[PDB]
Order: sequence, then structure tokens, then C-alpha cells
Amino acid sequence: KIFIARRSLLDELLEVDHIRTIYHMFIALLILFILSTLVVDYIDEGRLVLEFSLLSYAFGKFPTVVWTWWIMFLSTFSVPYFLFQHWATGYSKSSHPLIRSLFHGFLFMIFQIGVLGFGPTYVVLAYTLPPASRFIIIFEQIRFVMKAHSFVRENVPRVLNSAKEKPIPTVNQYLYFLFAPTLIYRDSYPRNPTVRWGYVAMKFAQVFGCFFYVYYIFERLCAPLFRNIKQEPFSARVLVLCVFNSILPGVLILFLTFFAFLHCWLNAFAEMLRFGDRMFYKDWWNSTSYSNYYRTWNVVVHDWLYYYAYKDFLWFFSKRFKSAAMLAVFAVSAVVHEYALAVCLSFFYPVLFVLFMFFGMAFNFPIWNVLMWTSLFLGNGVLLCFYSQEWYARQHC
Amino acid sequence: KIFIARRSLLDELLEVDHIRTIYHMFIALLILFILSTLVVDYIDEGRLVLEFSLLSYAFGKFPTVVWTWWIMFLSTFSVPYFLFQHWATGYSKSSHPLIRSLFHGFLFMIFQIGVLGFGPTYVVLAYTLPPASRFIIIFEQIRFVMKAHSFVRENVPRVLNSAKEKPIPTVNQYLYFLFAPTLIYRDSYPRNPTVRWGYVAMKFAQVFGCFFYVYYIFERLCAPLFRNIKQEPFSARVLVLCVFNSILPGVLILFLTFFAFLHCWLNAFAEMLRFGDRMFYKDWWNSTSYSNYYRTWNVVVHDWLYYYAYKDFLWFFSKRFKSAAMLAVFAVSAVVHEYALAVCLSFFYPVLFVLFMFFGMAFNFPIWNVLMWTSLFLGNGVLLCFYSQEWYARQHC
Ligand SMILES: CC(C)CCC[C@@H](C)[C@H]1CC[C@H]2[C@@H]3CC=C4C[C@@H](O)CC[C@]4(C)[C@H]3CC[C@]12C
Ligand SMILES: CC(C)CCC[C@@H](C)[C@H]1CC[C@H]2[C@@H]3CC=C4C[C@@H](O)CC[C@]4(C)[C@H]3CC[C@]12C
Repeated sequence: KIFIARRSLLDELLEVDHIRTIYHMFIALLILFILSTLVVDYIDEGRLVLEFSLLSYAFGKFPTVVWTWWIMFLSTFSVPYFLFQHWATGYSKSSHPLIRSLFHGFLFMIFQIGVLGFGPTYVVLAYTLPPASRFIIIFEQIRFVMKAHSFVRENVPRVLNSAKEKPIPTVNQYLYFLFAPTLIYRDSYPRNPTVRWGYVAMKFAQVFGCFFYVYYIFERLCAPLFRNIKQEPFSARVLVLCVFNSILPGVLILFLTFFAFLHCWLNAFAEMLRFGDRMFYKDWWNSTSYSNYYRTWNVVVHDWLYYYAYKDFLWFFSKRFKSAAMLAVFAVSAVVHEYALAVCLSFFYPVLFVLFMFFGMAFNFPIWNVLMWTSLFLGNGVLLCFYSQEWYARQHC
Repeated sequence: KIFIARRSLLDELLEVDHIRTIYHMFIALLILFILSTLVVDYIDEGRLVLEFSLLSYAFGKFPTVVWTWWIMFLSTFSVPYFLFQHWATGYSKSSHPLIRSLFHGFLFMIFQIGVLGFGPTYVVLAYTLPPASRFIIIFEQIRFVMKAHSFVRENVPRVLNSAKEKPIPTVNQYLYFLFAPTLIYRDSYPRNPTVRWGYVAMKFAQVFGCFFYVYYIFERLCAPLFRNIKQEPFSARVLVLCVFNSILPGVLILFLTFFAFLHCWLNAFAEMLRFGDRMFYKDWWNSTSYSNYYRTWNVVVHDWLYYYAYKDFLWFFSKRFKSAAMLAVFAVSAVVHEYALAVCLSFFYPVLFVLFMFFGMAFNFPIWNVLMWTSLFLGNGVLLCFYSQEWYARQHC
């Protein structure tokens, strides 16, 4: 993939004053959120505003988290790099490389499935991190395993081709790359001129605001709907009204966390690292088809999945139909998302998996844009509703 | 005022696909509304979907309404026109016109305050129209009295100047004008080429959809929040949570009824009447100042108010400061809106009046755009909350 230096689409679309007043509408809704919250706290407690309880809960064992992420960063920075450095020369010199290459590949596969497959899982399941603090490092586990597989899969064909012709990376560029936003070792060879401290300052400020806005969304919209509403009727009417009323919190979480994470989080970590030289999403809100919607949401994970998984999984399978391969990579993406949600939530019941399959096989056989939006609203509503329902159901009993 | 033939701003802004997908997002939310409504009705009644109860309630005495509007149309079409026709020639010929002009002006003032000031009020308060059916014809009363005053105030200076120089309208152009969307007798002298039947068809279809969308908004968002939630705590927490949770129904009603009424209602009655040769709103969502917001929302009523009331009420008062005149015309607009809401709701407690004065005198002494949006959200929330609270409180006891 070619990395052309165009910015994020929202960063150039947000200067139009209608979208600018959409943004101001959101932050004025945030002002009303904090005002209602402070007023309710001041009328309930009488005084002592600004408690920040649930962020002290969900970010509890933060020293453990930073130590785990530090040893994880050191592991993913040293062990794959040193393993590949040790493998390259021996592959060049040894008499039989067909066995040694398989042996070091087995070493790397027992690392990325042993170290990055148990360590971030064992720390979580043993030291029992709170859900957000376990989610952050299982997301770091996913990011690290994907990035290490990308590193090795871009370096092994390079060494093999240069040895059939008869190119090891440097420590500095890998050290920088595992901090870069992208997920392909092609890397940030196109870079930016200067770190604009005010620009990254306002981007991190927007990250701050969007995170606290998610906090208040869970405080005012997902606390009344989902905290111990258990005068159990087991009614399908109550369930359909939950999946209806939890569309606004669901779709606000969707909009604002897409914005927050992609746009401002990794644009801050783009212009702080001088690699804002790629787009991270096209307009997914404008998709004539659902297959057209797949290619243009979270295009980093899509780039990784499509390129590596799809290309290798069809070139090695040699299937007659590529639609089967597309469904296979969508199934592996569904199981990856389900595993992430299962380890950060500690839950079965993958409504994401069966809902994904249903909305995929139901669209297979501008009115379709309206159907995409109603499917997206109903699916986001049912996803947030059922996952929050399970989470507050085990927290109930 | 000059009427230049530019279209509505939203009709040319809605072709951008981000705003187009905002529109499709709204109509997909409408699809989800009708789906949830039909599913709830089918799980509650077992069968027999598509009842349309509250539209049979609020549009109850529709034959009475159409007869009242027919006699109102005939009155406003004949009596002011014939009165002015009888006055013009006698003003031209009589020896003393200073007494006869005052006499016929008294006739017109006892018509527009006697006929259009009691008839639409007496029919409502005697035959007891349902709230929507009384609202439609008190809005027609306001529209007719404003339009008749505009007609007479554009014709009396014309006749006076032509008689000091020593121009009666035609029946056809007045007959057409009291159907036109605008509220100034300057009229639709600039007109449109052709009635596009498909265009007015889709505009009336959008009127249909927006009205039923308002219906469902009251069915799913203003029915749970406001129908007999009377386990009275009299709590300020419950009141602040009502004024918070009733922002989404309030602001959706605001957006969609602005859209519906102005844009599609009077654009259908523009292109059906071949006078779509004026704008009816600029971007009010983009207002650096609140005084800047006053000039650009519902610019028809603003044109009437500002031009006639402001100009005449300052030229006859000869005040030293025009800010006092602006506050006076804002006070008369506030009392007009309060009277409209009081006759269509049958209620005192003008939270609109005191809230208008508070938000006016609190802004008098892009962050201000955020303050405008938070003020607009909180004010729309408190307005809908308190008016619906009173309406369902007298319906309670
Ligand atoms: C059939 C029914 C449901 C369709 C209703 C469409 C209405 C609600 C949509 C269509 C066009 C939309 C407007 C288009 C432009 C803007 C400017 C933007 O800066 C703020 C939102 C705002 C003001 C939109 C508000 C909602 C809107 C009026
Ligand atoms: C500090 C926090 C509260 C600011 C949050 C801003 C977020 C929620 C705003 C700012 C920019 C906005 C996006 C800008 C562009 C579009 C395209 C439009 O067709 C649909 C809405 C959508 C997708 C907006 C969704 C909401 C959005 C992402």
C-alpha cells in the first residue's frame, strides 16, 4: 500500500461552518451534561462537586497496567527484532535453510501466540484488571500481535527475495514504528515537516474532552437505562423499548468514539510523531452498499485484515471463488472482535458475531443507504443493549 | 424589501452527501420509529396495526375547522378589500379627508380586531376545537391579521401619495396573494416558470412524512416522558432530569418542524403557486451573536415585525435610542407568541415570555456559538418540558 500524505477527512471537513456548528452543538451538549451532572451532585450531596467516581473504578490498577504495557513494549520491541536478526544471517549461511527457517518461524509463532497470546491474557485473568484497564492492554495485545506479524511478514519475503538474489531493519525505525498509528510495516517513510505543539495540544485536549464526554454519556444515558432496571417482567416490549431507547447512547458512543479514537487520538500521535501522512477513514456514513461500507471504516484494521489475511489466505488456499475468501476473512474479523469483547468484558453471548452474520447474509440477497442506516442504528442499539445488559446482569447477580 | 428569486438554503444545501446522509439518517430513524410502533401495537393488541389514534383526537372537529377557515378566507378576502375600495374614491373626492380617513381606519381597526380578533377566538372558545385544530386556525388568524395589516399599510401610503400628487389593487392579485407564503403585500411579482408536479408532489410527501414523524416523536419520546408521570416527588432532581431528557424530543421537534413547516410546507405552496422567488431563512444554526440570530430565523415573521412594527413604532415615537425600540418590538413579538400558545393550549404560565427576557438580558452584558447552542438546548428543553407539563397537568386533574 502507498502512503500518500493527505490528512484526515474530518480535519478538512470540519472547517465548513455547518459541520463546525455540529461540533459546537456537541460540545454545548457536553456543557449541558457537565452542568446537569454538577447540579445533580450539588443537590444530592449538598456540596463537594467534581468526584470522578467511575473513572477511579474503571482505571483502578493503573500501575499494574503501565508495568504490563512496559514489559509488553520491551518484549515486542526486543524478542521479535532479535529473533529476526538471529534468523537472517543463519538463513543466508546454513547449508539447509528449509528446516532452520521453519524452526525460527516456529519460534516466532510460539512467541506471538505464547508471549503476546498469554501474557496480556494471563495478567488480565490473574491480577484482575478493571474492565477499561484490561481493555486498554488487550487492545495493546491485539495491536502488538498485528504489528509484529506485519513486521515479520514484510521482512521475511524481503530476506527470501534478497537471498534468492543472493535488508535487515534498523533499531531506530522499528522503535519509532511500533509507536506510529499505522499497522503496516511499510511505515512512515513519508513524514511531516514539524511537530506543531499547539496543534497536538488541541488534539490531546479533544481526546480529553471526548473521553470525558464518553464518561458523561455513560453517566446520564447508560446509567439510567442499564443500572439495575431489574423489576423483571422479561417482556419483549421492555426489550424492544430498551433496544430503541439505547440507540441514542449507542449512536452517540459510535460517532464520538470513532471521532475521538481515530481522528484525534491517532492524529495527536501522528503529528506528535510527524507521521500524519495517511488517511484513517473515508466517509463511512456515505456508503451505497454494505460491502462498500466494509472497505471504508477503520481503514487501518481493514488494511491489515484485507491485505495480509485475505491475500495470503486466498493465495495459499487457491479457492475457485474469492467470495468464500471474503466471507472467511470477515469471519476471522468477527471472531477477533468477539474475542476482544470477551476478554475485556469477561463474557460469552457474542451478539456481535451472529448479528454481523445476519446483517451480512441479509444484505447479500439511496433507499439502500436508508436501509444501511436503519440496520446500523438497530444493530448498534442491540449490540450496546445486550452487552451492557450482560455486564450489568452479572454485576446484578 | 426586494424579493430576489433565490431558492431555500436547505434545498441547495441538501445535495451535499453528508447532509444527504443526515436526511437519510432521519428518515431511517423514522423507519425505526414506525417499526417499533407497529411491533409494540402488534404485541399489545395481537393484531390490527395502523390505528392512528392521536391524529383522530387532535384533528377532531375538522368540518368545523374547514367551515371556520372558509368564512375567514371569505371575510379577509372581501371585507378589507371592499372597505379599501370604498375608502379610496371618497378620500379622493371628499372636501375634508382628515375625518373620513380616520373613520374608515376605525372601520378597518374594528374589523381586524373585531372580526379577526374575536371570530377565530370565539369559534375556538365556543365550539371547543381540539388543540391542534384550534392551533391551525389561530395560526390562520395571526397570518390573516398580519397579512391584512400588511395589505392596508402598503395601500394607504400609496393612495395618500398618489392623492397628494392628485393605484387600487386588483381582485385577482389579492386573491392570489393571500395564498402566497410571504407576509408582505409587496407580493410575488417575481414568479417561477412552471409548476413542477413531481417537485410539489415530493414536497407535499415530505410534509406528510414530517407531520407523521412529529406524530411518532410525540408517540415514543413525549408520551413516556410526559403522560401521567405523577408519582409526585415535586423534586428539583426530577425537574432537572425532565428538562435534560426532554432536550432530544424538543430539539428534534425544533429541527424537524422548522424544516417541515418552512422549507417543505411553504415551498410546496411556493412552487404550487409559482412564487418560490424568496428565501425564508438563512443559517440560524450559524450565529456568532444572539442579536445576529434574531434576524435569521423565520425571516417572514421577522420581516413583518421588523419592517412594519419597528419602523412605524420608532418613526411615530421618535425615541432617542433605537435599542429601546428593538426591545419593544421583541416584547410585542414575545406577547404575540405567548398569546398564540395561550389560545392554542388554553394556558397561562408564559415560560416563553420570561425565558425570552432572561436569555435576552443575559446575553446583553466561537465560544459564544457554544453558549448560543447550550442556551437554545436548555431553553427549548425547558419550554417543551413546562408547556407539556402544564398541558398534561390539567389533563391529569
Ligand atoms: C421525513 C423527515 C423525517 C425528514 C426530516 C429531515 C430533517 C429533520 C433534516 C433534513 C435536513 C436537516 C438539516 C440540514 C442542515 C443542517 C445544518 C447543520 O449544521 C445542522 C443540522 C441541520 C440544521 C439539519 C437539521 C435536520 C434536518 C432539517
Ligand atoms: C468534545 C466532543 C464532545 C466533540 C465531539 C465531536 C463529534 C461527536 C462530532 C464532530 C465532527 C462530527 C462529524 C462530522 C461529519 C459528519 C458527516 C455527517 O454527514 C454525519 C455526521 C458526522 C459523521 C459528524 C458526527 C459527529 C462528529 C464526529
